[PDB]
Amino acid sequence: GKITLYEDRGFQGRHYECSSDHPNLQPYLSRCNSARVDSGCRMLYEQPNYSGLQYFLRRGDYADHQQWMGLSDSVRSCRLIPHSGSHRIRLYEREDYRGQMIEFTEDCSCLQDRFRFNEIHSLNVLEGSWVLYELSNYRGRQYLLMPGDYRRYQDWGATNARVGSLRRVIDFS
Repeated sequence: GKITLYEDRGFQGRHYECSSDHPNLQPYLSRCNSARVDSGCRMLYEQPNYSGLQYFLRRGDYADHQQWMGLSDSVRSCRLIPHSGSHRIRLYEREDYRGQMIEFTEDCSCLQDRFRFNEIHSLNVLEGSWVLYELSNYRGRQYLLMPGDYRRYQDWGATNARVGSLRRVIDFS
């Protein structure tokens, strides 16, 4: 579904509508302080080409960048996160799919209660899209994880391997 991004808060000012991924919004927004997500979850990125801080958005009207927990009004690229009927993800202790491992099909608010490691060094997203969080309780930096192979933590754009919680990307009905 469509997302409309607005330069000013409260859905005011210069705006830009897009139906899918966009690697560089710099030409259409110099800043972003509000957004309307019609349907279909989005990940917003502070920097072009899907880097910088990431923020997860389900459908809804966001009148201020703080409504998506944005630390700033920089939105320079965006992904449409594909809907999925099921979710499956394998997490490994070590790089390149080695060490202790654990597989999830549901959300988990404290990874360490279930898996005695503070870090995840590789993972395989078998079905669905997920959001991984630096800390437990869905706190800290956010990382979008779509289907695919992730042999080291850099492959999900993180600067370290800390992971404390994870959630399946599911839009409201």
